[PDB]
Amino acid sequence: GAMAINLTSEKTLKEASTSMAPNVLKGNVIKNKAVASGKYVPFFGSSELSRFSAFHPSVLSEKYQRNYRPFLLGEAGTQSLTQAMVIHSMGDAIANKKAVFILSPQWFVKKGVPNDSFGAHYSQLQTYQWLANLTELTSGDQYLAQRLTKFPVVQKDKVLMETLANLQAGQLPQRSQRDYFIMNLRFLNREDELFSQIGMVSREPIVEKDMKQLPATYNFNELDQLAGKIAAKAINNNKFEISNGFYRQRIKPVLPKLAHSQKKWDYRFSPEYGDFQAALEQLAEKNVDVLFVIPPVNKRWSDYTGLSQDMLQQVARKLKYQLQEQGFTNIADFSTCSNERYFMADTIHLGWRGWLAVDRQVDEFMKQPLAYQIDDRFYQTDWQQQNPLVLPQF
Ligand SMILES: [Cl-]
Ligand SMILES: [Cl-]
Ligand SMILES: [Cl-]
Ligand code: NA
Repeated sequence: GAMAINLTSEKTLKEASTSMAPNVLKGNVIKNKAVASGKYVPFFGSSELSRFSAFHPSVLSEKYQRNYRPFLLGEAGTQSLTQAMVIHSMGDAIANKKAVFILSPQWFVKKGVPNDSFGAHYSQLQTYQWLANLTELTSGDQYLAQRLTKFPVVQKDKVLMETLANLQAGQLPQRSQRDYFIMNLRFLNREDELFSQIGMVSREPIVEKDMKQLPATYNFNELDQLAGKIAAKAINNNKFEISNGFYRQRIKPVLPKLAHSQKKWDYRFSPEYGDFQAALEQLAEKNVDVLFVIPPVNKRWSDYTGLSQDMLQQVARKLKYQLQEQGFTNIADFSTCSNERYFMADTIHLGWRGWLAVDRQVDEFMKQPLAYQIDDRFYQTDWQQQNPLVLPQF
């Protein structure tokens, strides 16, 4: 590629920070440089990150010229296992820095992350890099190996499967296995440099458009009221306070079938609790200070689908126990805000007033001036299947 294509330029990092480009998520050059600079705070999440408005953290941070910008990492289908490898691949770039982790209760389904969701975001670069540089084996490495062998995208990689088998047996990758990954990494790193920007569509034009809606100076109460007025315009074609486009495209054509459709849904038991532990161990190993966010589900929608808000509180209690028990004490739990109007953009994605509330917690967290106690037993099936009614309220 032409030398003028500078993947680490200031403009490139700025443009990529709001793109949610999966090729950047699967790569190393761009995302690692952004986080290593200290100016970009990685936002680990999924599809909710794209719900932009005047009150999205990417817009508020640009409008008021803060000393940091979010770097959105995730999309639909990127859960904890994918993110654990994203975090690990940053290496020392994220060490001793700050991050934001947006949990989705919907991640914690009975069977965990679907095969196609993990496969669609599987990074051979990051996975091969992890195995090539492995010099000391940890329980987290063995848990990652065990989980990866369960997905078809990995099972078709025989050398990888053979290497993951040794990890589970307590052995480092064999010399011939490490050499193999190193051979391929020469191609994978070159392809990262050449192709990681294909399909990148920055949301900077949306940022600059929404900035024109915000006052010149920041005031939460003013913004909170303004978010209600703007939201009220964009949810007027239905009674569930759902965005017009989202509603007419996904809800309206099948509205009768969705009634009571979620009465039996349950997020209390899931392999995702183990995959989430994998991300927590990676963050703790690099001394990353993290703010965790738990969103609600719109009360007006859950009343129609039958999704249990009591069950969602059981899920929050389980997650906050796993966090607090191990030293993760920065938690913005908005799961009790289900009845807050204009909080969500649609059914499950944070919206106008939700992002404003998250933005305040993020901003306060970034101004805050680590005693982690990782417990490997959170990887075990008995925790994945643990009923949270016995847990305390941390
Ligand atoms: Cl501010
Ligand atoms: Cl819309
Ligand atoms: Cl309920
Ligand atoms: Na989500």
